[PDB]
Amino acid sequence: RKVQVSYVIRDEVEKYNRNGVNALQLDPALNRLFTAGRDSIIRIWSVNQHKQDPYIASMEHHTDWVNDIVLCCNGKTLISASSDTTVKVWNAHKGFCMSTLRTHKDYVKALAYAKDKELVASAGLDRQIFLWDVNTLTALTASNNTVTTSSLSGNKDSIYSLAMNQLGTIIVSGSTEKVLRVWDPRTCAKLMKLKGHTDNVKALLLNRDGTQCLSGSSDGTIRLWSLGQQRCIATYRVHDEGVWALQVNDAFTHVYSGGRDRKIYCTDLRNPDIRVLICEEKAPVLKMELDRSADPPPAIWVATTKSTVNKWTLKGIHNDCTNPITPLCTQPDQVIKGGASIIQCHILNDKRHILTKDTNNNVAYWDVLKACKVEDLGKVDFEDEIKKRFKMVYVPNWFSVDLKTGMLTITLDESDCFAAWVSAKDAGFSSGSDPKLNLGGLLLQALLEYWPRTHVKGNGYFQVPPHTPVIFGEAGGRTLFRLLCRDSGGETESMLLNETVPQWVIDITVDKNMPKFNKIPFYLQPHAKKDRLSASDMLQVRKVMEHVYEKIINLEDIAVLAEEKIELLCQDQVLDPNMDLRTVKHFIWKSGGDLTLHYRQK
Amino acid sequence: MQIFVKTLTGKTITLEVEPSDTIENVKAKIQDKEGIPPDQQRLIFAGKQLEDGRTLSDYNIQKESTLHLVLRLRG
Amino acid sequence: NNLGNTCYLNSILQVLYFCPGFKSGVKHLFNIISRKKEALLASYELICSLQSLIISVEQLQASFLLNPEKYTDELATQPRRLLNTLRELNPMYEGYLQHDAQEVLQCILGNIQETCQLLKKEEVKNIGFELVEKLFQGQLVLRTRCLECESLTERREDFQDISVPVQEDMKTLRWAISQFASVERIVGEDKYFCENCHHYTEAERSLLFDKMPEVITIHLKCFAASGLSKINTPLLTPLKLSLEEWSTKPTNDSYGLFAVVMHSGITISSGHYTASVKVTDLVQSLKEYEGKWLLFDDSEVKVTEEKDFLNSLSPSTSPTSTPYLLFYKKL
Ligand SMILES: COc1ncnc(C2CC2)c1-c1ncc2cnn(Cc3ccc(-c4nc(C(F)(F)F)cn4C(C)C)cc3)c2n1
Ligand SMILES: *NC[C@H](*)CS(C)(=O)=O
Ligand SMILES: [Zn+2]
Repeated sequence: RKVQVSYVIRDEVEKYNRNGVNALQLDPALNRLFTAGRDSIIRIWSVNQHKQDPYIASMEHHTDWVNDIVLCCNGKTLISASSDTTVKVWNAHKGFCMSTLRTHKDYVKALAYAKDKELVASAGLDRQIFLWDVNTLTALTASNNTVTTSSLSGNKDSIYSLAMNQLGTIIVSGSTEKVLRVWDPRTCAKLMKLKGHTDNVKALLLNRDGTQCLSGSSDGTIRLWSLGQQRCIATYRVHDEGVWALQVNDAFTHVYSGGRDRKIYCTDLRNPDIRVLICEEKAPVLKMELDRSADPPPAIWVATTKSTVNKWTLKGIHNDCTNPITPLCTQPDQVIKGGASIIQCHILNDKRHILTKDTNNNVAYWDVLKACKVEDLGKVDFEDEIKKRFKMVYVPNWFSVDLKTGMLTITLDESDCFAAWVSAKDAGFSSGSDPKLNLGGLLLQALLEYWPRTHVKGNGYFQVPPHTPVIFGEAGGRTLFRLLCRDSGGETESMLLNETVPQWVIDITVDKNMPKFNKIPFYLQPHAKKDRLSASDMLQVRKVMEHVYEKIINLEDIAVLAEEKIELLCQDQVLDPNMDLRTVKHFIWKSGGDLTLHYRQK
Repeated sequence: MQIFVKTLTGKTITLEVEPSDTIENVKAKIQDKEGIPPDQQRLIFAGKQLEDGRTLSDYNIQKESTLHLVLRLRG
Repeated sequence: NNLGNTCYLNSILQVLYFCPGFKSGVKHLFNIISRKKEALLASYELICSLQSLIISVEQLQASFLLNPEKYTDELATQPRRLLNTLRELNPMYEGYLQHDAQEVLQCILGNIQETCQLLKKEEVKNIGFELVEKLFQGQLVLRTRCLECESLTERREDFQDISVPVQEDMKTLRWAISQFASVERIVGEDKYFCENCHHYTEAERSLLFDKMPEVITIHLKCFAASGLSKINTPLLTPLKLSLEEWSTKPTNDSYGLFAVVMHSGITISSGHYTASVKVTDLVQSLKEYEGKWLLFDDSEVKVTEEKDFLNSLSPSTSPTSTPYLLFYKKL
């Protein structure tokens, strides 16, 4: 549809999670935790106690939230599903993306795995379920090889959960349709339509034989299903609010449940009156992953809406109460540190700087045009710091800011990217002239200055950081291409830029032609010879003073006589000689219609 | 700011707008989504019809406010 | 009378004449404006114009009841003077054009409400001012539930009318109120931006009634984009409406249909408006019309039975005059 250019202001190494964690996996052979964050980054962590720093690597090729991750082929391969509509294949040992599947139309929320078939399913908000053979998904690129699509059809509403049997014989979908759907993935056939949930279903589990499903809904219920009888066989009410995370032991007898109420229970499925409270978490539980290194699970990893991931020890799960209120463990055994998310952004009147407030209550100052932090202001008041940095200037808006990833993302569209003309002096650049600059143009030329097609190199005024990711997406969250600013010189990146860069970027960046000037009309009337005028939006009031002094009073330096002889009024306010007509029309002109100016003699 | 508009079939759509947006710009964004010309459109908020030539701030339209889209039935 | 293009105003004036308290509230406001004028504006001409219309109507009703051999020219009964006051308040009513009856109802009720607020501010500078606010004004609760974080958000917004769909993208009026008020999932291009998630997510959205007026007006969307098309098929209209399903609190209040405004025409650009009204309450023959229905043509009043009126309204027969405004009254 319409391609937008975006980029992310970040450090070269985002070592800590910058937002909540949606998905967890373990590699028990490597003692290695994977954390798929809302910051669009999948991190690899060591879980050995002797390691002081758990960080191992960062896997960064998404452009929105990573909703689910699956570890496959003995921990060699990772599959990632994102709100960028992509499913990605990675090398888990090395940490790089080696394929991207674009067959979805909306956010991909759930993955499923069948260990004994190497079969992965992907589902999303587009009501589609795709089945993939993982040995087939291990192809380098579409040019080396491209693959077909197996689809399960029959879902009537958005899919928030998949579950697949370990033997790849049953797949189950949970959706806002409130009914679980069951297929055989081998034949793509329907089997069942389980009914009894009253809201969305975000957690699904199956046992190894596919005979029993365990499901957790946002209605606060856990239902055990008998897939041999097409019915619910038990219901458990142990959460005050929606159940979002489930885990089960290998015997399929104990269920670890967590959700919006910030509690984790272990319920016996055979005797659901005996439950234990493991812990009381600080934020809603998004995902849990059991430690499976022993017969009774010795630990549980808990991902939340907060940037920290905790390990809770399960030792001492046997007391006697049916609903004990004393948690077994009141401190985590292991804590993966998180960073701070940006939660407010405020674009200043120059349309070049942002003030941001984070979760830690720290205010930061950013330059969009250079894509960098200027200073960290500490824990200053945000609305007072906005007031201190008020400037009497108007620049048309020319970018959007998104905080989805907990870090600044700046977006440019054809509609408004080019609407910001500014003097070199006003933009803090100089040479011995005052040339007129377009901010969206200079930024597009800096963002892809490493493209061989753009050399004659860069805008000649500023460079963005070489690590700055550049994204070409569509309005709606569908990403077409992502690269780093420095990677545009490679053969594959240069071909994907020839196939992806929109013409509205090519005209300014490659053809090096310059955007339309905006002009505002105004009336120049004597303050108590009339004509309607048009001039550049940026024309200083000093050149309107000159025009009046030379066209109405044509009877030493001429510009000094012009400024000291004529005054300009608008809404009975005397205009600043240096104000641009934009800033006059935006602040000093509260009346409706075309801008009117009045004049008199000193 | 995001606002909802209830269309002719009762279906809700979302518009992204600014408090300084005029009613004519909101009717242009409703033309871009629902394909109805602005001269045939009629917006109602809080039981008052929105008049062309005013801004969304004049009506107290916030984030998550609902507009009802209707047409003239000439008689 | 008609006197050219005014059938849209006539239908609204006829339904407002039989509204529970409208005729007494307009008399209270007109007596205040008359006491203002004796002690010493364009908005006050609307209330003077309405009082003069209402007095003309009681003089016709009396004259028909006791002296049929009078008012042979129908006394020249004129909305045209009220229409001139609405030109001074709103430029759209200029010439002999055609207009929406709901847009005229909004203009009259808004200008009466502005007059009520002006008289209230004048009196406070040195109880019956809430005429429109008691009769036609209600309050909704618009809940939004983000499916990612399960946070509720409420907005509390006023309503004068309930605008409902007539067809999907036969039906009953309960289905149209369910499409207006019941839980809608916003998904795909129209995702909710959730300030707790900092993200575009699916959301459930529900509208519930919190304060109900004495008169519920349903504005039927008898029109769809195919270049615009009038939907000629009605939906089934109940005589009794209960709104407990979409209510914030349970209430054993029932609402009863007492007026309809119909539009006869195959296009949205032209047609004839008609009103029909139940006579519940206001010389022996006056009480005999109770329970029946009055149908207003351009200058004819036809008395019709409730059964025959509802048979003619039902989609089982070709209606030829599509319902457009339904008025339900508190019992
Ligand atoms: C601009 O016109 C209007 N503006 C506001 N309101 C009204 C009408 C008052 C709604 C009109 C309006 N339009 C058209 C006409 C035509 N003739 N007349 C006078 C008239 C009105 C009511 C009756 C009448 N009343 C009753 C009973 F219900 F009380 F029993 C029985 N009958 C009948 C069945 C004998 C008798 C005569 C009209 N008046
Ligand atoms: N649409 C105006 C009413 C029709 S008429 C014939 O009464 O003017
Ligand atoms: Zn949310």
